[PDB]
Amino acid sequence: TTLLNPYFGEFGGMYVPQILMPALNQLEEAFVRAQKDPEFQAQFADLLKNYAGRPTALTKCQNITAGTRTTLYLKREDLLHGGAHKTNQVLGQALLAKRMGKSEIIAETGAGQHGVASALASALLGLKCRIYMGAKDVERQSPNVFRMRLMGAEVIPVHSGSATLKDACNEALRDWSGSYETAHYMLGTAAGPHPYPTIVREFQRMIGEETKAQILDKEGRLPDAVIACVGGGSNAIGMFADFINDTSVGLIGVEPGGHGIETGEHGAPLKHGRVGIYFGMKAPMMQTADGQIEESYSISAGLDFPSVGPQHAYLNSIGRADYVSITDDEALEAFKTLCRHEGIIPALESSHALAHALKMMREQPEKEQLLVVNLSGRGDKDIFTVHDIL
Amino acid sequence: TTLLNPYFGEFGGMYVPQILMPALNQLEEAFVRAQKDPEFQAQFADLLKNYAGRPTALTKCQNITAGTRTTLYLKREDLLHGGAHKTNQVLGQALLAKRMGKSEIIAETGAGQHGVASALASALLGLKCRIYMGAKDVERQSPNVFRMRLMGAEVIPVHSGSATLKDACNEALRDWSGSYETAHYMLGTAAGPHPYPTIVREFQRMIGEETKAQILDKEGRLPDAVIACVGGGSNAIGMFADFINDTSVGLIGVEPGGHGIETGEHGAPLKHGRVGIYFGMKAPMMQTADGQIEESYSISAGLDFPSVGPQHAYLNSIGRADYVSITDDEALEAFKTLCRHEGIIPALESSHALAHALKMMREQPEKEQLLVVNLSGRGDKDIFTVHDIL
Amino acid sequence: ERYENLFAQLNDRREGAFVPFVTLGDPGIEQSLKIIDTLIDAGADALELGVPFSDPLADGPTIQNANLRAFAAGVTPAQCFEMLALIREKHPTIPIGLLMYANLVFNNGIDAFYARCEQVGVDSVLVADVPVEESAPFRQAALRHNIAPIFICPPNADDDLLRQVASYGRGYTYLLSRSGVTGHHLIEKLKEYHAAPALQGFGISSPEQVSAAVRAGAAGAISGSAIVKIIEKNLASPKQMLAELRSFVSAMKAASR
Amino acid sequence: ERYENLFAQLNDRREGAFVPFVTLGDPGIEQSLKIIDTLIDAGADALELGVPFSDPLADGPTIQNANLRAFAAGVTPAQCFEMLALIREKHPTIPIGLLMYANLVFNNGIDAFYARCEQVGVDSVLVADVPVEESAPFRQAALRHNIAPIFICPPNADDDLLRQVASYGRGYTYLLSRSGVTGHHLIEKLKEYHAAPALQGFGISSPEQVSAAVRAGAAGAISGSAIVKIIEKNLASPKQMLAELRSFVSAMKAASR
Ligand SMILES: Cc1ncc(COP(=O)(O)O)c(CN[C@@H](CO)C(=O)O)c1O
Ligand SMILES: Cc1ncc(COP(=O)(O)O)c(CN[C@@H](CO)C(=O)O)c1O
Ligand SMILES: O=P(O)(O)OCCNS(=O)(=O)c1ccc2ccccc2c1
Ligand SMILES: O=P(O)(O)OCCNS(=O)(=O)c1ccc2ccccc2c1
Ligand code: NA
Ligand code: NA
Repeated sequence: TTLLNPYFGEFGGMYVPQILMPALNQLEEAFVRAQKDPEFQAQFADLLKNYAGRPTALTKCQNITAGTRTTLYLKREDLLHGGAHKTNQVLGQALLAKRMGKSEIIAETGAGQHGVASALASALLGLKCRIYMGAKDVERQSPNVFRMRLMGAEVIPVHSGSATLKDACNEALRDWSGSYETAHYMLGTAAGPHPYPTIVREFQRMIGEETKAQILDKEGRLPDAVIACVGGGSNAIGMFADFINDTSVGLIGVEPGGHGIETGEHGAPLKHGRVGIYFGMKAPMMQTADGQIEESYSISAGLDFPSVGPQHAYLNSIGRADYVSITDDEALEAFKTLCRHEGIIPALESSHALAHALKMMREQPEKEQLLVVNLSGRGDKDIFTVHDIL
Repeated sequence: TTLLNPYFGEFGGMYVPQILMPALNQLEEAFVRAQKDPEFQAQFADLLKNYAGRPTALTKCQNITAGTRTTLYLKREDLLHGGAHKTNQVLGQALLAKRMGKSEIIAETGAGQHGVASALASALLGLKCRIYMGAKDVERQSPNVFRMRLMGAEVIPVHSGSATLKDACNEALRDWSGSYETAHYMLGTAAGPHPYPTIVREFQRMIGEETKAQILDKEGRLPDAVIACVGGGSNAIGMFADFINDTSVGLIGVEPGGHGIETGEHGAPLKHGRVGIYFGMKAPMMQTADGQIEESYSISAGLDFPSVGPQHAYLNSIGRADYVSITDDEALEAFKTLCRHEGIIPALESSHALAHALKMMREQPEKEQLLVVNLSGRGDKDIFTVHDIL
Repeated sequence: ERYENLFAQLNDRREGAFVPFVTLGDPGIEQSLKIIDTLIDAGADALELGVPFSDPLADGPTIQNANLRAFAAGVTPAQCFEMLALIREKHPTIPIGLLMYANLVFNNGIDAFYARCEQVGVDSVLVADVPVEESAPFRQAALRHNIAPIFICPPNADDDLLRQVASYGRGYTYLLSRSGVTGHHLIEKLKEYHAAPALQGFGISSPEQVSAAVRAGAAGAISGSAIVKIIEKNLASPKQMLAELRSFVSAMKAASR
Repeated sequence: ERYENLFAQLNDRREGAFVPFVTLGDPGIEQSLKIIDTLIDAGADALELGVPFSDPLADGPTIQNANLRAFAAGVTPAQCFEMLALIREKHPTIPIGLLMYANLVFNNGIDAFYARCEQVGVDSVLVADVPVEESAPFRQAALRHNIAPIFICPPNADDDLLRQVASYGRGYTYLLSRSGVTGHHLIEKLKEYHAAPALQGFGISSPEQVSAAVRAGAAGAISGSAIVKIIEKNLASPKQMLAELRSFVSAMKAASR
């Protein structure tokens, strides 16, 4: 039995070895208690405000929408300490770990952004941080690896499997299965076994809460739609959460289309994958006809999680949220356009969300619409990639 | 005649060719008028808040001062859009250019940070931006050069002289001397001919204004001292300005000591140079016994301006502000310490200010003192440099 | 069925059961079939066979590499079931248990998976990443097809869990020797709750451990990594591999008598 | 003194003055001294000599490289003054003007600088980066040492500036041909205000420009880059350099008669 529902419709659950259930139960109880603790909320708010830099701005594009009836705002998570939305929830999870009396932190990372977030939070809060990262990713993310070590984190390459994110995810769970007594697993997205999809959403919810307050102040009404890229689902559910009960507000998630859905080289399991059971949850995923887990391809390393958060699969199933895909080329064009017309360098992940907003605008230029794109992170990290391609 | 005093004691002035005086007079008049225009102030405030991300946090270090009676706060300019304080004043100068009816922007840059700031502001406000950069710096700052071009800016290598900042400064003035009718020169620091030292200070003054409000709210009193690195003097005068009349508040500027003052390889003209006349102003500078202008050496590319703002030389002369130096090694240690104990990666420039604060703390650990260090920028840009050295 | 008979027989001889584990298809289909026959001829009372999976998040480096080697041979679930049918056609009484990961069971339908197990002659299925909390559909499908659903009793298991494991489990109760991945009081309470005979697993790699488990009250012991290690260090020597496996298994089984 | 005599003499011949500019020490001390002698022998009425400076922010690429070449030869201000003394010892009447940048004048004391100019025989000093607004100490020191402080009259100069330039200037008034760096109505008003004779500079590189300036009312014309260009394209040919410089200067001066 659990205190909270581990499922979102048919999606979710706690598919982990029996030995790990006590850890999940403990975490769920610690989370529920923390959520009712004014002292915990105050500490979390203080860190978000005075350390991370919240609230983040809501920027109105004044050039990219010229000639159309689209008004576009960008929620500036690129300005959060660390350069991405990842920082929000790691601060919350780090506080939870300390609440349970844990002194060690285990984290997985692909692009390394969550790894950096985990390392900075651990350095600030005095936690021993060890990070698992696929060997292939370590090779492609030397900068982030060095930042993690500079901040005192221990980076561990994972050579098993495909040597990428999913493999790092496995190693994290393997480690935790025998160290949960003193170590907390700081999962980086709104996926994995319950209570993680729930915890990550609640610790990223301020994105949507701020956006709502800011858009009401600036436009006097709610947006017609909020748009966010979907790798694992954390930045998107963070933006969506506070708007779920506002039926008039569209919720659009953008998965990576890679070289094109028809090529099979993409990372869009929600709309083009098949439901399976892996990484502790029942959710749509990238898998072979036999049931072997595959990797997600995208020009952006951050949209590499081969599955998707269960709440997104649920929101899609009931028609509350709509999911689409954007290709490498579409994301690249959005990246270049924002740089040149707004002076903001977006993360390639976030560029997928922007690319879809641009499409909504361009396809029907005379359609009056108020859109908000969650700019999940800055793209200084993608400068070289964009450079080599161009 | 001028509307404002071009001098700070004996320092400052307008030492430019006769042909450029009309441009300086026009700029001074446009500035004075803009400062009395509620509409201009509102536009500037809107950009600072909704585009750049002001106000920036004032972060209390909770680990680096343990065991001492020093309480240290960091003014987080590293969280400003662009990653450094440079963004504040470029937004103001870009608005001034438009107020005068100018459509083109000329800028000089060494490390490239101001170049990036100028490019992003120009992209946002629809100004044609051309940036002069010493050929040597272009070679050492490929990332920033690409960011400038991505944002639509035209980067022009300067091969004359030593092919560095001072040479780029010359080229900018050469260009402006024959294009001031349609182009505005967006000087990057609180130096150069009047009215620039004044304009840059007023357009960076919010750093100190916010710090004062924030420290009063958090500690109920003013700091014992505010500390900032000094390259040209903009981030430091931005922090100092609102505190100048608060006699109890110490103002400490930190120049780069390079390999050591005694080696001659440093960038500390205020305390170890000699007053001269160059770049349109009378100020202390790096120069040979004959009077030829030299370059400033520092591990940090940003503290490369071979002279210093006239207001700093004045504040030092009357004893209101104190200036010191910090070596490459001291800055490197401060950089590593902040990364590991606070989870913040500081710019190597800013690390010089932090290094001095650390010295004030360590030299007299039982001295009760409330210090604020201006963290002028983030150091993701210095990761490789710190890596190679280590 | 086969487990009930095995334990009844072993009990009559006052001996414990020794059950080795190997990955199907490691290092190849042919060599794996030969390895399995050697294990049986050496004294194996039952078998624990793993179907190669891309992400064995419950296994240590040893089994991880076993899965990798099998994938290098192109071993698939379909081929594993062909191997299983052949093994059963050759050995009619030895209990055969599969070590699965949930997605391979869920992939083509849970009910369909257990139906296939029943048709090739499999006796039990242990789904590594399915805790009692998510076990309903798996245990139900298992029972409908006369397959024993294997449950895990951790070392820090509370009374509540003990009762559930004892009531839902069949064939044998898996007694975890420790936390982590592959590489006395609980035993008594399991018997009190009429749980399926207990088999201790994880870390068992020596004869004395097999004797200790039996004396503790367990019906036997399972050994995997220790077995797989013999395979991984004799790849270039097929014959010696079988010879060493035989000596190992014969030594472990002797400890159970 | 020398300027007043030169213009008085030129006026009596109804001819304009041709004043070439070169960087002292470019491409070397010896060749520079020879270049200067050739200019004088070719018809130069006066000279404009630049002291190599690290940051000539008022000069275009041509002069920029002239300064660079001089620095390559290790030319310093001290050596420039030695050259100047020698030049004056050889040529007693030709007006000699220096093109300076403020720091070189301020370096060892402004008064001291003009005193040195007077002792070696220099006639005027133009400080490129000192506008009328900052000229007080420079013009005062110049006058105390009988040195003519050269002021710049831009093409878009207002009446206020015209009056200041006419009152503060001596020797000759510098008439800028355009804005930017090195590479009729104002003339009349200057005469109305008793300003020193006007010399047009910047962009003057052809004989007809020299004739146009004189007919416009100017007392003469200055040419720099055009002169320096002849030097920069004959480095490997010292003799031809002097030969080409002579032909150029003789042609320019002829246009002034
Ligand atoms: C800026 C930005 N925007 C979007 C995402 C995608 O994840 P999300 O869907 O959880 O929000 C990431 C994730 N990055 C993951 C996986 O690579 C990490 O380990 O750093 C990101 O860094
Ligand atoms: C983060 C940071 N902190 C400090 C400074 C020094 O200048 P300041 O003294 O004007 O504040 C710089 C300057 N950078 C100059 C000179 O290299 C540029 O052209 O980008 C900076 O980028
Ligand atoms: O000697 P070893 O390798 O340590 O352990 C033997 C494991 N083989 S096994 O019995 O097939 C096996 C494998 C993984 C499991 C996950 C969690 C519940 C139980 C499990 C049983
Ligand atoms: O043919 P050129 O090179 O275009 O121009 C000749 C310049 N030589 S000069 O007269 O020594 C000279 C040089 C620079 C100046 C800066 C601004 C005021 C006037 C100046 C006079
Ligand atoms: Na995904
Ligand atoms: Na300096």
